[PDB]
Amino acid sequence: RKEVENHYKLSLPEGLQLVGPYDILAGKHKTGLNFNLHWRFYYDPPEFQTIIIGDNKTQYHMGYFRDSPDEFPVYVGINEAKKNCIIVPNGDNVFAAVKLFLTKKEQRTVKMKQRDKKVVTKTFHGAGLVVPVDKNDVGYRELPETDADLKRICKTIVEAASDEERLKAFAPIQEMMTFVQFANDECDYGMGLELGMDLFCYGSHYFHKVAGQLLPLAYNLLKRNLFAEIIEEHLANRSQENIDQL
Amino acid sequence: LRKEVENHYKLSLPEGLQLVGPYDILAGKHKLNFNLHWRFYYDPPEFQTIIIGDNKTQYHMGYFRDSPDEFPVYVGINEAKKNCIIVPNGDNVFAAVKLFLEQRTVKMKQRDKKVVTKTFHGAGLVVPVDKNDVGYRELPETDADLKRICKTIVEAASDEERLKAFAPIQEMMTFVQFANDECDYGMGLELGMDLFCYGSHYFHKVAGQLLPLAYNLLKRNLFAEIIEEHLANRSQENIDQL
Amino acid sequence: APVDPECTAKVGKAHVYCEGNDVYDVMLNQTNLQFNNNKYYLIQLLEDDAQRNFSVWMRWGRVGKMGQHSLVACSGNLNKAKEIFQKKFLDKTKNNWEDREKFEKVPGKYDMLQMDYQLDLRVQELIKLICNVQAMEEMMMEMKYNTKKAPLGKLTVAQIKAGYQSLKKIEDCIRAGQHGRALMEACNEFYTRIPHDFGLRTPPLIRTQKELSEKIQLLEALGDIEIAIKLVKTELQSPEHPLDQHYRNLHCALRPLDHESYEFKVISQYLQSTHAPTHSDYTMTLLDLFEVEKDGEKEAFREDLHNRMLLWHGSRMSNWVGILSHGLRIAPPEAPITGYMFGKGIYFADMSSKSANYCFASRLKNTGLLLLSEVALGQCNELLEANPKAEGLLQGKHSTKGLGKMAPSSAHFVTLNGSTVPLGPASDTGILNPDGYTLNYNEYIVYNPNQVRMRYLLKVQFNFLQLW
Amino acid sequence: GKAPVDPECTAKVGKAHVYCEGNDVYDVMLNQTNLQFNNNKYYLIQLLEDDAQRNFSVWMRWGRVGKMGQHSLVACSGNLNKAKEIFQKKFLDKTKNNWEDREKFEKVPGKYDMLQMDSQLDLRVQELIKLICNVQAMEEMMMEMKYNTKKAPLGKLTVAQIKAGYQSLKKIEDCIRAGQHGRALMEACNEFYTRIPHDFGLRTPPLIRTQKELSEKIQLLEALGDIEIAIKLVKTELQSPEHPLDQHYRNLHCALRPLDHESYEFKVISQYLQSTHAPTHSDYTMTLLDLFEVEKDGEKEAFREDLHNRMLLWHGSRMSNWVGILSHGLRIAPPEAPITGYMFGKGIYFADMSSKSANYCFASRLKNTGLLLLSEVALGQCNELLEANPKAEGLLQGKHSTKGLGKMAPSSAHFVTLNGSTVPLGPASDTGILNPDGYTLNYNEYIVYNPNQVRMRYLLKVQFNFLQLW
DNA sequence: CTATGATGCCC
DNA sequence: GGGCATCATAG
DNA sequence: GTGCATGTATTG
DNA sequence: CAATACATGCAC
Repeated sequence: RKEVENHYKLSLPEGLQLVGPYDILAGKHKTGLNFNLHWRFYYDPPEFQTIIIGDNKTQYHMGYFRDSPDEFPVYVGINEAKKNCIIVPNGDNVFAAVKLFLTKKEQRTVKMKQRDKKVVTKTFHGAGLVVPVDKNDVGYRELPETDADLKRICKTIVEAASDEERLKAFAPIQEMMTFVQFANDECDYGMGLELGMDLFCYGSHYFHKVAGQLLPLAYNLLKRNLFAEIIEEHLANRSQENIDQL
Repeated sequence: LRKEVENHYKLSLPEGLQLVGPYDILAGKHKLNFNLHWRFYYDPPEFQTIIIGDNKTQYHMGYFRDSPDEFPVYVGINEAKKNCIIVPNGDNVFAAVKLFLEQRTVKMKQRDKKVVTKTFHGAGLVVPVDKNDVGYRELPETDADLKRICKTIVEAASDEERLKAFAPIQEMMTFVQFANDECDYGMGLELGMDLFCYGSHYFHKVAGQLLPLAYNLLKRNLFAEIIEEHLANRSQENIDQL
Repeated sequence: APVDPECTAKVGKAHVYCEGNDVYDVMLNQTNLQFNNNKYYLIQLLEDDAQRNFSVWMRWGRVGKMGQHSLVACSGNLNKAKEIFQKKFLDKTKNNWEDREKFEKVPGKYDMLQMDYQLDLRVQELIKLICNVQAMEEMMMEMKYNTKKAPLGKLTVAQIKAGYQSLKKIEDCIRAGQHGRALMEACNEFYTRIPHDFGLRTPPLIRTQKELSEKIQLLEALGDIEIAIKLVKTELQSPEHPLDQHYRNLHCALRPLDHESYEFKVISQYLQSTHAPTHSDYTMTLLDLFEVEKDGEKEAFREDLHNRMLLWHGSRMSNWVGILSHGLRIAPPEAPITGYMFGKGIYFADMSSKSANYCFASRLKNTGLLLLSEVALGQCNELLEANPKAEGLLQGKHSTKGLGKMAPSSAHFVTLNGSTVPLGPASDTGILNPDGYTLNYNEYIVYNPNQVRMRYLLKVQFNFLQLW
Repeated sequence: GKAPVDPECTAKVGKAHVYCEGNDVYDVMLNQTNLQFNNNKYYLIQLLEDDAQRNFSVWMRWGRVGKMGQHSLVACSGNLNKAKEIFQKKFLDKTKNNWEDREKFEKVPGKYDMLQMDSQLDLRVQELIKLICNVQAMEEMMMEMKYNTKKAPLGKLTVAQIKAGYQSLKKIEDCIRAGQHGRALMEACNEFYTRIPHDFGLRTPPLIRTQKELSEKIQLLEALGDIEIAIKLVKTELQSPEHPLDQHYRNLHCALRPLDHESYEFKVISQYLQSTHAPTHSDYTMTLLDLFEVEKDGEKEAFREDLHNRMLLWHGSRMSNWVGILSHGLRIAPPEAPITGYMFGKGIYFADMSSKSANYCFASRLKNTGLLLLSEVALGQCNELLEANPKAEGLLQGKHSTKGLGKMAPSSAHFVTLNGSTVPLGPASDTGILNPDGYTLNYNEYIVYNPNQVRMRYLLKVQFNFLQLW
């Protein structure tokens, strides 16, 4: 086990194809190889570590989801990367995940119910953000914009017919970034976590640097540097073909 | 000795206050218009007052017959100084005096099952009709707007405005004539009863043109005589012994 | 094309927009007795006369009660106005506006409706009495704001026919004795087609024949209003006396008769002898008697039939001009047969005062008209009790008589031009009824119009008496 | 303020005027809300008489606050008495009050509430005033806080309404200080939302439950007050101005001097600029385009020069609001405004890292020009603060300023001097403050209470330079 | 929202 | 007796 | 299969 | 009623 988890730099708990760490378990890893990119799809956030690929038409996939690089997976998540950005839970163990797929062709446990009790906002992926919370709640503040209007902002930015129109539509995002840095000044990092995650989720390249200005920094602020590494190299390589042996 | 009482009255009787009316003959104090005997200003011929109380409100109780040929269907109470409303107050003189000190029987509830309209006094009309319900038709106007018509006619400042304001009543009389042509007499019964209830002298002749005739049509000539003499003598002094 | 007064800022400054057949004006009505809805919605496109600006006027409320309105002006964007108009129309109907002709109402939506938006002094006196257009409008306002039966305005003949169709369905329904759900939908259909105001109360179920019959009389008044306002249309071409063209529209010779003639005397005596005793709140005076000459009836009249009698007919002051233009009309086939107690046809009495009640004379208006017509009863059918199915009961017979208790007896009868005049006084005829009531007075109903020949019109002062 | 006609009466906005008579102007706006049973409604009424024709009318408009609604035009053909009666009747119908005493208004429960409404110069100084005193940009900012950020749904409000807002927020602060979630809290929020207009769409108006949400309300309400004073300041002037921004500068009345790059001051402040750009604000750098000398009258004697611990501290603020500040200086939290919303208590707030306070400038990629202020503040004995505490004012006991102790800050060994002030030159370094009870602030901050303990001295023209975008 | 009313409670 | 203010309902 | 409008509920 | 917005089956 130990060399596998040294290779992925993460702790792993004890017609489909098993991938990710299973590649090493299959010995398929024996061919410069950055396992921080190993099986990371176009829409896989650093919290989500993909372990199974399925239908390539919809890019349906299953993965370990760790909220922080020093913690265990909090669930197995699923997403159809060619279809949408929604991450749907897929059980608390590999047994639960495979039976969910098998029945589909516990998903949310009591500890996961505690995580949902810790879910402060769903942030376009529906899984929620977790921030450590003191008695004065510093660490998070809510965004001044709702989810639908944020989706509207991303919509009007991406459909602008020119770069000047795009940057002009970027102005509420710029002010939202200003308030995010305000929150950073008062240590309310979960706000920038929400904004940067949404910019990641939209998938247009126009948000890569600004989220890359915020979300690694925030993960730097969150002391989650492995995720910062993942997001930098991922923004450099968020691909539609994601096998590390290519 | 009831026979001479009822011969004086021409009606059949069933088997701090002063008793008046037919008990007066029982009292023999008659030693004279008995069709009008103790008939208050708002007492219809259907209502024969038999007990007087407080003269301040002109509270009084009386036997109430729907027709001169039957026994009374109930005993009513009315305050002639207060309103035109006749209030049911028992099934006999004893029940009524106990109430002032059963109000509705199963028979009265059957009369209420035959009650066709309230006619401003609230006691209800019962009219015989055939199998095709001929004998009754509704007025084209509701009671409250009639009350408004009566108020506007009585408050008119001149003869011309009264004659102009009388027009809905005139045409209501025309439709009453139509109903009489088609044997729906109860319409004219209701119209005459409501104008009697209003009490203004401006209708005393014209109701006297329709409502007795209707009773003539209803073969209730005795009540027609009573209302003729009453409209001729509806005074605030009405004791024939004075 | 009249402009709705409710748009006060533009009633003098704008006119309703139309395009050929399709006129951009509409009134919609909805009612649902289950959910106690009674609502209207009129929309009108108004374009200003001076400047090019189109507008939609919308007004909604209880039918009868003038209501909430909206004015959307567009400064000449006719396309915007048409889109908005049709959008609102579909919103309220789910029907396209442009094919307004091929309309089909759908449940849970509004229904459409259709709107209209040298002679002697005595005969001149008669025509001015009956052709008084001011008085006709007075009657119209009296049957729109005094008697709130057709509140919003007028209707067309075909809409009235649709009313008859719904009346037929209601008649069939009640003929099946079921007061259930289909009855509620049919009544809702009725009250949508025919504008009512019930105020707060739930619109009542039409439960007996009586409500049917009053609606029938209402509708007859409506049809009379339609034909009357169409006929009292004044004419140009230098007439110098518009009532003469109104007289042309009558096309019926009406001649004044002297009081001293035998026939005038016997008709006045006839008026007096047949004065019903239970109509004694008024008397009747023969002021004058008019000779009636209606074109085409002479060749049409059924002289062949026996049992010819002279019979009375009274009717309101206003419709005479139509009657003198058209004669009396028989019940329309569409209209339910069962509303007329002895079936359809033309109604005449042998009682002067009973028929005379139908003239609507007044205390202030003491003048009335009575028509006498010669009606050949032929083999008349004797009827004791109301039965609308009398038309099947003829089988070779030609007219029906409803048998009253009091009536003149044939011994006192006189003659006019070889016609039998059933002169009075009324007396008992010795007919009685062993099952139900007995009719007060006889009546005569004919089915063939050709069995009627109008002879004279009676100018009658209905003289009322003391009032208090 | 001035009374315009609401444009919604398009057929009469140009041919008619709102009627006035002295004190009593027949115009009124009512708001009502009831989150318990979901009422959220407005009602404006304006009596309009035509300029040309003698005819009076009442205009009424209704809907959800924020969402423009149905209106009514009731004309009277010049029968003003009936129309005024109608006005008063509708007013009592909605308020249970007589209209004429609108000044002495007392709202009644289960009814609507009222509300109350409203060329010789250097080119660089011209650019600065045009940056701060342009009436167009202030108009655009107000429009942004109504239809871009739906913060002021009905429109503006009065200074006294702002004060009532502060008062109601104080009551809310008292309420939330007792933490009970029953009826009175809901009615107090109703009181707030009636006095302070919001737009919530379909959902029930949420309970304002944390101090952070209160603080957002605080930023909003102060921003509104700032709008009022900003629009009041830019009022035009007659008597031959020829360039209205110069009368705007007269309204500022503050000596402002341009500085050359070759001065010692410019070099050391540029050094300070570069040294104190926080690295976690790496979406941009900061360039010194200009530095302007600040001389606000009267502060010199009023400045607490007697107090030691004198340092030069930043204060950043939006492109627009400086026009108030340059006329009036910085102000502490309003007395009416609750103290508990401000994480280190009320007073005036200053930073020692240029980029943190510089975040409050709201610069943009298209609009790359921003201002930073430096102020000399004699802190005296500082109270050292580990964690946010609005009760900072009580802990002084004779003291004059508080320092909130951040993890990162420049070190006193690296400090320089300017004009007898100790200049805490950067870069930021570890401060070794830790908290075994709660968290530790990222960066130090300084809080002062007496406004006279601050002397604004230079204004920094700062080109906020952002970078690549994808 | 208008708007209009049943109704009822009060000087 | 007259008038306006909860409830209600329809538009 | 995708705009797209419709039908239903709430508030005003 | 107007007018909104939101779950939903239907034509290019």
